[PDB]
Amino acid sequence: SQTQGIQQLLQAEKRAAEKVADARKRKARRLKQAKEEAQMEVEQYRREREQEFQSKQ
Amino acid sequence: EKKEKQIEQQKKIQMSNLMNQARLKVLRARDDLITDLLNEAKQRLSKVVKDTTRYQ
Repeated sequence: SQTQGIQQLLQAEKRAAEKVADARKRKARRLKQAKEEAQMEVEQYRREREQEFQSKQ
Repeated sequence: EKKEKQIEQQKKIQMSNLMNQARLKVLRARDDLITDLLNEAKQRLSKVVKDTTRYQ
């Protein structure tokens, strides 16, 4: 009865912590994602700039 | 910026070099021509030596 309600208090706190953990995992995933788009764009800059260099040469 | 500046600088040095060797070629050609003239002159002198009277 009441102890079941207290179990529900604990479980609601648990799933709130699960939401927090999921949000933190989303943040880490987002930062890793940003890392590879950064890699892609810098690769693109290198390509544009080496085609410019061969053009100049 | 580093690589671009290096490349253009080397281009300038190469151009200045090429101009220099052009000038050097023309000048050495001048030298060769004048030395040829001198060689002809000494040959003429050798010819002049042959005649006995004016040589005396």
